[PDB]
Amino acid sequence: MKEFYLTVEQIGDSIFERYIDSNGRERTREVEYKPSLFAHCPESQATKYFDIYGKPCTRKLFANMRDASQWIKRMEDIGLEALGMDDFKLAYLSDTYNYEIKYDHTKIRVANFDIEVTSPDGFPEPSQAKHPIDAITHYDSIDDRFYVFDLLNSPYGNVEEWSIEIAAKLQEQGGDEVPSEIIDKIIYMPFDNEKELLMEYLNFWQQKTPVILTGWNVESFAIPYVYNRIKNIFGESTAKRLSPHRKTRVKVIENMYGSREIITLFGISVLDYIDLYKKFSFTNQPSYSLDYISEFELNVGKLKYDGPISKLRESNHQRYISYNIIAVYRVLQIDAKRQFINLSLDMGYYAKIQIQSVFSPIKTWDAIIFNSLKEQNKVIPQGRSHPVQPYPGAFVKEPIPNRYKYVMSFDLTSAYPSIIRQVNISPETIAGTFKVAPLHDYINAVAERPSDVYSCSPNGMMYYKDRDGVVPTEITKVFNQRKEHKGYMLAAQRNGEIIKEALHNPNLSVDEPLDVDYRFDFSDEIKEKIKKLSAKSLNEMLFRAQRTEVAGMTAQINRKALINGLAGALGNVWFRYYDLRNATAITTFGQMALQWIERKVNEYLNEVCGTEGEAFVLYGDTDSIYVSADKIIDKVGESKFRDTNHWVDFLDKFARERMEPAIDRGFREMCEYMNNKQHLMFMDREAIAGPPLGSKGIGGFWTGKKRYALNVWDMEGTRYAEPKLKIMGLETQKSSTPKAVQKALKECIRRMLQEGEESLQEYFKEFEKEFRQLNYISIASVSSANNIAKYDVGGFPGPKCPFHIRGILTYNRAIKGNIDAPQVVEGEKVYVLPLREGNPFGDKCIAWPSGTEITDLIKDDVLHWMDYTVLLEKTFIKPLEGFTSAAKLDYEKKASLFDMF
DNA sequence: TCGTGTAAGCAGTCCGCG
DNA sequence: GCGGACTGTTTAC
Ligand SMILES: [Ca+2]
Ligand SMILES: [Ca+2]
Ligand SMILES: [Ca+2]
Ligand SMILES: [Ca+2]
Ligand SMILES: [Ca+2]
Repeated sequence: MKEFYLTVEQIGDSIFERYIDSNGRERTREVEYKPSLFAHCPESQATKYFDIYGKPCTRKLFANMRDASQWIKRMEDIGLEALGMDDFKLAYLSDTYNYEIKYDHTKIRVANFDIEVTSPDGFPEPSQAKHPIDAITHYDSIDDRFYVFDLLNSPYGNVEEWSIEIAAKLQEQGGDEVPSEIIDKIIYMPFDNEKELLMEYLNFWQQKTPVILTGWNVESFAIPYVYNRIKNIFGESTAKRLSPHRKTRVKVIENMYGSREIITLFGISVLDYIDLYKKFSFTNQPSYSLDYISEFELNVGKLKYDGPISKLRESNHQRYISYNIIAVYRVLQIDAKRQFINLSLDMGYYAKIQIQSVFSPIKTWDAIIFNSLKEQNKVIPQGRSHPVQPYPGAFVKEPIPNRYKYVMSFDLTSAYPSIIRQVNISPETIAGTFKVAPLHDYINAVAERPSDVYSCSPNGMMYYKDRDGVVPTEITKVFNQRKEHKGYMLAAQRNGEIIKEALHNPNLSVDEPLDVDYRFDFSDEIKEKIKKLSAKSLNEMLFRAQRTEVAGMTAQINRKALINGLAGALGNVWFRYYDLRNATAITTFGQMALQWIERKVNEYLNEVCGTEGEAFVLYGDTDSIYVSADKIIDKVGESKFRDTNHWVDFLDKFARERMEPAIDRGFREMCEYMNNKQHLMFMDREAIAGPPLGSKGIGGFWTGKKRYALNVWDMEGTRYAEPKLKIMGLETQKSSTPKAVQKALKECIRRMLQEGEESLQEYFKEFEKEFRQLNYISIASVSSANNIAKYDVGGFPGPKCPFHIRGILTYNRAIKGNIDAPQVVEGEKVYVLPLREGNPFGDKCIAWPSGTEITDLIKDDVLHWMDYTVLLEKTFIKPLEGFTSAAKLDYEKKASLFDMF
């Protein structure tokens, strides 16, 4: 095999590198890497090294890495640019793995771990680590074993060994229901005392040193607790054995208000799954507890126990230990599904960065562009300081709030990355400027043509056309990767809908699921077999199709996120290629593109409908248009359609064979007008939306910008078995809206769009009648809670105190002098409920940590003083009034003359 | 919430508006 | 009672 790195570190003048050698063995080595940096030099001087603008450079080879750094300082002191990769370990990887890395994940040690720590006096601070570590479960990816380190004796209780036989049994037999598929992979080690546990743990760690280290809040809790606990018992030298190079650094994480500390372990790549999840999942959740995310991702029941976690070990050590092991498995099950670890290795190895740098698109792209330029003996510029400056972004059209019956939407494929490619936007492709006219002149094609030589953006920038810049070139490579995976994602989704259809007529038989690749559209032979399967088989196949789809989604969307990130990075001062001329060239060209194409689509449709000045494009945002298709449908007449799917076929055909050609001609002209390098504005039909044929549903509605709902039948060529609501901005989509409210609002919207006003009124009336019975958590609002100290004035609210913060302050007074009451955590989410007049808590709201039950001390009182009227009015009726007025519709029946009978 | 960007919605506070 | 100015927050792209 080809060799590939695992981890890399600079330590003084040495690179420390852990790698897989040519026989597949893990190795470590210390290299006294002599880095090279660069300086401009005269034209008379012969060299093969040039900067990105074509000016000659001399390479300067240093005796060692500190010399290179001292040189950089001195070049600033002199006031001259010091060129080249100043992150020396990235240059080391480029020199050492000067080819496309083919990695083999089965050789990479991925460690999932979780610890337990019993604490009577509140939350155990990782920086103090004053309490014993009484459980560690550490799963190893190479051994495929869960190693359990169980403390039997501590100051807080002596306990018996955990029993794997009881762990395996059903909850209903008084067992812990530890999944049978992992029971045999458990290797359990009890310990007389903590020192022995820890020492054995460190010995194990040295034998099985993690390359990738993950878990749930391992970076903010587990890793620092273990490091500081060991440090306090045995001293620093011993705690540092968690690093395979014996180097660790207390690293302080800063934000706008406050800071915390983490322990950087040199030669380990820490990928905390909570952060993997926040970056790669594209969800915004009301809670990030493991039980909550587990429930959401896997539909696994919350892990149940009695009494506080501070008493669980002494009351039920059996369950204590089992739940520690299930906690580790849950993360592994989430990864099996989401595949973020797999995604992280792909991007990190593609870029030639430390794997943990996948969290920084700046670092990721700095490494990709560096490696790309180095292949041509080109030398990257020095990073400079820049002051943060605001700059303009996308155009969003003001919609006329209304119902809209038949809608077809279109939007640009990978808009900003395509803009970059089409225009050739790159630091080294800037050719100059031209005198700009107001944007509306370009939009309406009355402005003078910017250039007959260079490719232009309407912000005034001109770019070369003789060659692709490094940014277009590298963004294209990742875009193509993205497109591939999205194809798989969409095929699995289409395959998904075939199985749902078949499930309308499951066969009474015993059989098995077909072994197939869900990333490719099912052949006819597969379609035939499917129609003969049992519901059990079809269902297992569906689950599998959706897993394939999720796998595809992770691969495609985060590649999109990365390429969109590069466009964004051009506007971040820390980016080596920061330049508001290029960031703004992107955004401004997008504004033109959308408004230009709005004009063309309107012109085109007015022509086919024999009209003038009529607006068919009702809305658009950044790179999308929404076309009212009422008149197209009416031109054939609603009577002429067999069923819903028949008019959906007709619009699909119309979009494909009429609209997209018109759109493409419109953009081809724009390309030529802007003299761009290449036509890459591809506006594919997104959604086909409308009411069920012959129903009283309104099909869709807008309330305003970034707020609308569509009843969709076809999405990017996926024909649904059942219609599906696309909803954006509305309260059903926000993590702040109570869970039960999201659900009820969504059903109101479904009835509105599919069934009509009357259906809506029937549901409204019932929801108002019964909502008081809803579980308090299900009807609580949710908010992030920042700056709790700034508004805290003697435990009471200061001036301008946000509502949710008021709730927290109410909570804190209600639980004061209580060591085991859950504390609200600064910067994390809280549930919020309004309180009726004259309640015990002496205020109008109360808030507690989200994803949890409110402590039993005050629960009964909160339930009793809960203000259901205020709650209903703010979270449900207000939004619904918004939806309904916009749609010109009544949620309560108005009086008529028939009332007289 | 350490980690690419801007546009824009909404809830709430404070307070004007004769 | 509703809006503008402002803070805090949370999406849509
Ligand atoms: Ca735990
Ligand atoms: Ca798009
Ligand atoms: Ca069948
Ligand atoms: Ca879009
Ligand atoms: Ca598309």
